[PDB]
Amino acid sequence: YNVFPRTLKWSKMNLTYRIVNYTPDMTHSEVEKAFKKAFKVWSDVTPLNFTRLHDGIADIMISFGIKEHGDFYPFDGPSGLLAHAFPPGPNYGGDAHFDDDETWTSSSKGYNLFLVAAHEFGHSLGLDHSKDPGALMFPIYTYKSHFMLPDDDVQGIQSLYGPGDEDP
Ligand SMILES: COc1cccc(CNC(=O)c2nc3sccc3c(=O)[nH]2)c1
Ligand SMILES: [Ca+2]
Ligand SMILES: [Ca+2]
Ligand code: NA
Ligand SMILES: [Zn+2]
Ligand SMILES: [Zn+2]
Repeated sequence: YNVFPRTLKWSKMNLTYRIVNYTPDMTHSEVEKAFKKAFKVWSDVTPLNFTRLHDGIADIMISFGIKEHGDFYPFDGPSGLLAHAFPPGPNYGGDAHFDDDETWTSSSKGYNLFLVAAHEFGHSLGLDHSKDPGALMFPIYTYKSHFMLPDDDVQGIQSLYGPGDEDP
């Protein structure tokens, strides 16, 4: 027999993602680099592996949309809600949606796509919000060079998946 696991988490270390569509605001290359870097934030401190799929069904389906886009969490035009992601599980579980009424960037202007993606993928992997105002998983977006994952987020993600190689 098997009872349900104690916490919501992926039951496998190999996860896939798919960039289903793209924002007008950035090049395909810029978007791909931002998401790759965002996944690496989490794979660096766990035993998780992320593989990109070009088509078909991936664990983490990524998309840009506006207003009603196929779930119970419609976006709201410019400002307000920015993005959301579902916790680990089947179907919409793990998926990450970005409001394409926001301005997405690879700079300090608008919303930095890498930074928001890194936060969203935290939710995709099973982290809820943190009370630490310096944490990646803090509820409110603020945005320097060279990103470093704060310790609160490292402890959180490692409570779910372990550290993987502690010196890779
Ligand atoms: C959609 O809600 C979101 C989206 C993204 C981030 C957040 C909250 N986290 C931050 O804003 C943040 N974390 C870190 S971790 C190292 C630097 C920084 C930084 O410059 N900002 C909330
Ligand atoms: Ca919005
Ligand atoms: Ca999914
Ligand atoms: Na946009
Ligand atoms: Zn959505
Ligand atoms: Zn959040």
